[PDB]
Amino acid sequence: ESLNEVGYDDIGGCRKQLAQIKEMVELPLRHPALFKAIGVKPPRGILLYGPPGTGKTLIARAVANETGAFFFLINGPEIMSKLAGESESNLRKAFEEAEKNAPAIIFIDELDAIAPKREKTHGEVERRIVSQLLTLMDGLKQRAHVIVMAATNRPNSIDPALRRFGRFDREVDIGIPDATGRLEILQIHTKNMKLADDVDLEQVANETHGHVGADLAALCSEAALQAIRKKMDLIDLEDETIDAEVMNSLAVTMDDFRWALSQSNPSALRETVVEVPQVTWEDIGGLEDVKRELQELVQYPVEHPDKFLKFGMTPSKGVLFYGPPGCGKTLLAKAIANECQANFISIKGPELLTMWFGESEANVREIFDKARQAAPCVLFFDELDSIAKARGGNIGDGGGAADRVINQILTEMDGMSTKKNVFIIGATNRPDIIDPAILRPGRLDQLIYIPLPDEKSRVAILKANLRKSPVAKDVDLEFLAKMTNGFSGADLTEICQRACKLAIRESIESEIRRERERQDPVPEIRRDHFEEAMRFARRSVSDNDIRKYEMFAQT
Amino acid sequence: ESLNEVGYDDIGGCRKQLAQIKEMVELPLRHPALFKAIGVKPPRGILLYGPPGTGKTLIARAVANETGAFFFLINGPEIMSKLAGESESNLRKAFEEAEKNAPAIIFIDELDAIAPKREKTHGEVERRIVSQLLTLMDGLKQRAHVIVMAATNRPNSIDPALRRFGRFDREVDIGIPDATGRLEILQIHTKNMKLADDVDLEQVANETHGHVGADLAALCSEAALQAIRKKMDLIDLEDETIDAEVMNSLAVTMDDFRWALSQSNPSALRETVVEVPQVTWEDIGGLEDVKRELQELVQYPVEHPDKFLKFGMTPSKGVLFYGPPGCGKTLLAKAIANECQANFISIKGPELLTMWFGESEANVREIFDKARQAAPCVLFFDELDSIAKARGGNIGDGGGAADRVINQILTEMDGMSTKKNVFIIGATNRPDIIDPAILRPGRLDQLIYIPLPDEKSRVAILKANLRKSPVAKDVDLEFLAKMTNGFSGADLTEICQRACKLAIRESIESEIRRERERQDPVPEIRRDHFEEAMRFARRSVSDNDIRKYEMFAQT
Ligand SMILES: C[C@@H]1CN(C(=O)Cn2ncc(-c3cc(F)c(OCc4nnc(SC5CCCCC5)n4-c4cccnc4)cc3F)n2)C[C@H](C)O1
Ligand SMILES: C[C@@H]1CN(C(=O)Cn2ncc(-c3cc(F)c(OCc4nnc(SC5CCCCC5)n4-c4cccnc4)cc3F)n2)C[C@H](C)O1
Ligand SMILES: Nc1ncnc2c1ncn2[C@@H]1O[C@H](COP(=O)(O)OP(=O)(O)O)[C@@H](O)[C@H]1O
Ligand SMILES: Nc1ncnc2c1ncn2[C@@H]1O[C@H](COP(=O)(O)OP(=O)(O)O)[C@@H](O)[C@H]1O
Ligand SMILES: Nc1ncnc2c1ncn2[C@@H]1O[C@H](COP(=O)(O)OP(=O)(O)O)[C@@H](O)[C@H]1O
Ligand SMILES: Nc1ncnc2c1ncn2[C@@H]1O[C@H](COP(=O)(O)OP(=O)(O)O)[C@@H](O)[C@H]1O
Repeated sequence: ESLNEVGYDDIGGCRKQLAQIKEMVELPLRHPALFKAIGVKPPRGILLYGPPGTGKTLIARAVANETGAFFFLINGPEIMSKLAGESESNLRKAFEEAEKNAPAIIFIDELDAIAPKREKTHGEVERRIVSQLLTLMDGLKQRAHVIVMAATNRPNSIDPALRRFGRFDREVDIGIPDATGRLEILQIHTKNMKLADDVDLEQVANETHGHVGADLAALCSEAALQAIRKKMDLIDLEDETIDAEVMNSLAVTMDDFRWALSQSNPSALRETVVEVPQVTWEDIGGLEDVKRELQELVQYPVEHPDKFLKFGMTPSKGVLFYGPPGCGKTLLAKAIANECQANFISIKGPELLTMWFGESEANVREIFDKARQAAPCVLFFDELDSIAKARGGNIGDGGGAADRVINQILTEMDGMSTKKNVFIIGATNRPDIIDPAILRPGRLDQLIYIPLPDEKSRVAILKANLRKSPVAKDVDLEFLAKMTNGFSGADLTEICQRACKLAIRESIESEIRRERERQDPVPEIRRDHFEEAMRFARRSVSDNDIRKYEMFAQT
Repeated sequence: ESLNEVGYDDIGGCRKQLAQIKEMVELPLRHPALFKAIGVKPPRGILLYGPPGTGKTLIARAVANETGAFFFLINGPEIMSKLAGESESNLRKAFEEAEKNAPAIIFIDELDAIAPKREKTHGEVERRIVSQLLTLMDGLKQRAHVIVMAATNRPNSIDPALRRFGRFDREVDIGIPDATGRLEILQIHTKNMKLADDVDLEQVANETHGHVGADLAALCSEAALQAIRKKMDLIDLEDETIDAEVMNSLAVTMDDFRWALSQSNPSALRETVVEVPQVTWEDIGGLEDVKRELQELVQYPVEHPDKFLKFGMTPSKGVLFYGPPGCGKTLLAKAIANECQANFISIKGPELLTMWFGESEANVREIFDKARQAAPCVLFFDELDSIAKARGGNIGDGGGAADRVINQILTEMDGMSTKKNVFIIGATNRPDIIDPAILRPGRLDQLIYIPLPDEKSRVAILKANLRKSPVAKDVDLEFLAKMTNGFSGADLTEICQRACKLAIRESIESEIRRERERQDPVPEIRRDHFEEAMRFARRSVSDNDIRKYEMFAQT
């Protein structure tokens, strides 16, 4: 029991949301004698939600065991899997036992089974359970201490009748650990194990992009199992290989981790992921003027709210970055979030276009909701033009300047204009085609013209992109940028990448030669590799698009 | 019990509808001895409806406890959650007990559960309950006093068989508290609590736009809990921190309220909200001629109905404001409602276009119904052009001058021509593209040409928009407007906003400088800021659109 027990230390990598859950159900359970009636009624509707496997059960077990309670697990498909007439009996038994003990936490796991969407529970026998749960929750009002948590996979699957007020109304999120938190999950899941040095858990966490909770645990599991396999030749003692002699002389190495990290851990979950971006303004060369104009709207108004009130001005929410493709718009919108700690819930052009092509416009209403429950966040809708481009060309050419997605967005953004925590960044590459209504007061107002990087900006961005990689001495990333006068951002980066390719070849080539001669030559990128890469370099976004975007500078 | 009891004072912020409910079920319950047969049969079908959480249960408890009765709560999903054969037994038991006592109110909460739409209750066992309820209601006819209220989330979810006459036929609304009523809800929910001064509940209510009832209660709850948290360092006495010494020295501050107001109260409900607008004709500079022509049709005909009868003229319902984009059309239609107390149920262009793109034309029939139950109201359909614009350009270009939304509107408006309380204001920005049938007698008739603000109008509107904000002395908003001769409304406002931005920077900049020098400079907007803002100012709606709209002046 104690070997795999739970606590506030076992749960790791998700502290922002664990803080909310704790502070919700730790003060009214550790110090409930004040009863909260001196203040307000305590929470009674916690509805932890997240993708299958994120620590939802572990979080509840930690918040229960740590703050002494009477955790009574009511695993979802076990009250609905006990014939007819016994589901209600078991629910009432569990809740009456919970209230019998003064402190209590009732963790209804997989609430989608007990309480699905009401239009999907055709069977009436499965509907009596939902209604009984609703009435029992209503009866929990003013009952001693019956704080009840739920473990729905997604909050939209639960019956809305449960998600009202008095019932579940404290919907907290438990998102996918983006980075630097999944490393913590791996640390807690590996402290009992033996890491055989060279185990850069930081790199393992950085590589995993989508793995949630038990998936990272299974990654570590397969790493340990691969360590065992590599000794299988030494463990091949059919009788008694189980002896500790061939066991304790084992520990996971970097390659053992990698084998499962890349190949044998295909299981993963992909979706809109809230993430505190790692890129910083130091990583963005140039763009000083916009860097200043992007502080007047998201860092200064929040740092001095009183000044924006006495004078009187609704802060301009909804900057609409418009510039040549690949000019740091995404990098800028991630670095701003890095400055002011926030969640960069991005919605790229493919994700927006999938709803117009698939006619699934309702999903948009969830995106903003995901932003509503992840505040303070950013809503970098990238390539708003995509829907109109698919519809045709200039001025649509297949109808008007509207669509089935950016029209719903025009309503959700208006609704979110009340929320004073969520910025709505748009990054249309071609601005003369977006719906004009997304440029009106209240909605997206400010138009920051991310310019084509100027020569100084080219030098700065080339230096920034050549930071994590060796750059050598005579490379001279000063005149190298001067040869480029209209290159559009990424392309310059590509050049650098191309160099790091056109260079690495030589290295690895020499490497194989070092093998033939056996039967590192200037690792840093030399000017020869950069010249060879520039030999095939393209000025993406011809001057036509540059002057077209300048044509939108009139607005 | 008495601590959280209910009465006509506990319910607050919704008095217009509470008045109807009271007057319906207060005279036939407090003085029923006349039996109403001396007059007419009393109401027997109250069907309180509103978004989940608005005081629906509190309103019933107030109207029951205050006017002594026998409130017998029949919470929806508790008669349908008691096996088979006991639902009808419980309903009959409750109603027979209600009639046993002379006075009685039966508050069927969440009627959607007991009585859903008949096409969604596939299970027959859930259909016997609806039919039993219908028959029992029919038997309540001439029964002593069995006034029965319902708490459906939305009246369309209930079976129409219940909404007929003799059965539920007194469908009253309980809408989202718009403003100045939610402040009252907060006051009632905070009187027992301690507001630590500086708690501008007016501002808190003004900020919340969509919060309903229990959501504002939860806002206050989280404010109090945050006040407790801020003392957590002082409340950190694991043994006996519950002592009143560390409690009574607490009270909610402005920042504690704000933390939940902006960040930690994401829960909210958004929909078409009936609201008595706050903008007044004093806030609209210029537009005198239309201000007079907009009194001949909504204030004079209702102030002197007899004159419009003897002479003989159906008052022209359906003004169709047509002018350059952003020229006070919405402001005018809100100020008119502010003058004659009404409900400004607005339907913006995105909300109209969402039905054409989504092919959900039936929803229109609800909008007018929402207007029918919110009379006297206004129906400011903004940007009727939007649907045609999405369909193409001039004269449609993708077919005819019709559509799937403005065609249904052409029928609902004809049906509503009988209702002598609801004005139907249209605000198409481009008028040469709306369906011609919306310009015919009976339907929208009058065409008020909101003109491009003239120089005097520019001065007036600039002065009005610079009212809530400091304006200084030498700013001289007289020649400042003279430099603008074709600016279209909002743009001038934007200039002012731009100034209040281009000014505030300096202030906050000086502020941070005041910090560096430590290791307000002319707060009022100076002419320098206005000049800088005008340096980047655009004449929205070029003269082409002006002369195009003048081309529609021929009609
Ligand atoms: C009668 C009344 C009077 N009345 C007024 O007089 C006007 N008024 N009174 C108060 C404000 C106000 C509004 C804000 F929205 C705000 O922002 C705080 C904030 N917190 N976190 C972030 S995001 C942060 C940065 C990046 C994203 C992730 C983290 N922001 C932020 C900053 C800038 C823009 N958008 C959000 C602060 C404010 F003071 N306006 C109101 C009404 C018209 O009528
Ligand atoms: C044989 C018969 C003879 N016959 C007639 O001879 C003609 N006739 N007899 C009576 C009327 C009449 C009609 C009205 F519609 C009316 O309006 C009252 C009203 N109350 N509230 C508001 S809205 C108010 C303002 C803003 C919105 C929110 C609050 N209005 C209002 C005002 C102006 C326009 N629309 C509604 C008053 C009337 F007298 N016409 C009728 C028939 C053809 O055949
Ligand atoms: N955030 C986390 N921290 C530590 N362990 C986790 C986390 N998330 C998931 N796990 C691991 O995944 C397993 C199952 O957790 P989870 O799937 O969240 O609960 P449930 O299976 O009840 O949904 C546990 O054994 C736990 O060790
Ligand atoms: N300082 C910088 N300025 C501009 N671009 C940069 C900078 N640093 C890196 N980049 C590159 O610019 C690209 C930006 O692409 P992005 O603007 O997101 O494209 P899109 O706007 O089409 O989504 C990135 O792929 C990144 O590699
Ligand atoms: N108009 C209102 N005035 C005062 N309190 C309200 C109002 N609306 C909601 N509430 C609060 O919300 C809680 C639940 O009310 P409500 O949701 O309307 O009833 P029900 O939960 O039966 O639908 C109550 O405790 C009450 O204090
Ligand atoms: N007195 C006034 N006259 C004209 N416009 C004003 C006045 N006062 C404020 N405004 C501004 O004019 C705008 C009106 O926009 P609106 O006509 O609703 O646009 P649309 O017609 O496209 O819906 C508002 O945003 C408001 O800020």
